[PDB]
Amino acid sequence: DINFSSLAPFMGTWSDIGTS
Amino acid sequence: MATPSMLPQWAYMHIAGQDASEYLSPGLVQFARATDTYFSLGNKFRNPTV
Amino acid sequence: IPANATNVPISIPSRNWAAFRGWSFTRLKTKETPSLGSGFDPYFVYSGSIPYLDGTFYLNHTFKKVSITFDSSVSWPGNDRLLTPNEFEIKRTVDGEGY
Amino acid sequence: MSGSGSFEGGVFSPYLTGRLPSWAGVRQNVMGSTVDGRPVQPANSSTLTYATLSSSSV
Repeated sequence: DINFSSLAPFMGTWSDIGTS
Repeated sequence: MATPSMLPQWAYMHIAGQDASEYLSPGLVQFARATDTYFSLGNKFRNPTV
Repeated sequence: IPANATNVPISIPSRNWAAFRGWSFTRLKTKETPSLGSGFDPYFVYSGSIPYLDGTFYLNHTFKKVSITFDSSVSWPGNDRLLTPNEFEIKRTVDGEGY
Repeated sequence: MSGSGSFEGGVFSPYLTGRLPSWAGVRQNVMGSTVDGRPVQPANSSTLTYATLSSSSV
């Protein structure tokens, strides 16, 4: 076997309300 | 199989536990989604798979 | 270990296994690396491809068997998983059972 | 170094023996040659080293 897994999480390429 | 007496070996973080997209603070989840096309942040977190 | 086939003893002590995954193995040849963290050694040899720091391997076909056990009386591929169950073979010279 | 000098073994050290796979296919004589159809017969263990990867005959 082998390991190491990682995971990532309308028009116009962005819009967000991501803050603390 | 998995039975009591296995707690001292356990304390596992990013080997087992909740997925990468749920560990994070909820605001950094949003930021990451919007910007992952010019600026990755997917490989900066390790996703446990059990 | 130097010169001739078969088995000689050990058993090894103490504690810790958990979150263990496979075993992977290949045969190398004592070549370029004298050891890491050193330089200009009399242990330094050759200059060709290093199969230890490159994904090259070429002696990965010189194996007859590779018994893996535990404890000293537990055989890990046990439960009759295989048709020769007490060892994994890799090549069989002279086959009469059609395995 | 050298091998002749001072210190010599004792009567000590238990060696514990492992699971150990079975081994068989025994046959020997001092006027024979381990002839099981051929004197050099490749297959694991005993006698003296092989170097041939002989496989099934017709």
